[PDB]
Amino acid sequence: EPQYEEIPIYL
Amino acid sequence: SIQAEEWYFGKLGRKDAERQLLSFGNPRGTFLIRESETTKGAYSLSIRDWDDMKGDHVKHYKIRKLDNGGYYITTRAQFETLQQLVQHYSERAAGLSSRLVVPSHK
Repeated sequence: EPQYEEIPIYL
Repeated sequence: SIQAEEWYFGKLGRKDAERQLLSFGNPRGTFLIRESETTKGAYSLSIRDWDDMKGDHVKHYKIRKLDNGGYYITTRAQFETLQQLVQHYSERAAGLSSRLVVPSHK
């Protein structure tokens, strides 16, 4: 994913 | 002076965070912190994750503080301050790539 990584990502 | 310089350096960016991390002599698990230069001035949690099959590296967890609550690298876990969250992240990954700067790096 772009930008800083994020724990959440699914819908 | 939240902690001292284990998981937080001060007002650093991602260029140095990856540098000092791979240029300080600390082993992986070094979740450094620093002010994000992306916004007016948020925070951040860089992390050293070298490996025995690619070389050293450094990821980062943009830290943001909600005025409605406190701090949070991910909206799934916020806290009241950087020392309080480095406290929870120390005994737990908090949900990110893992905990924060290792306490017994030695």
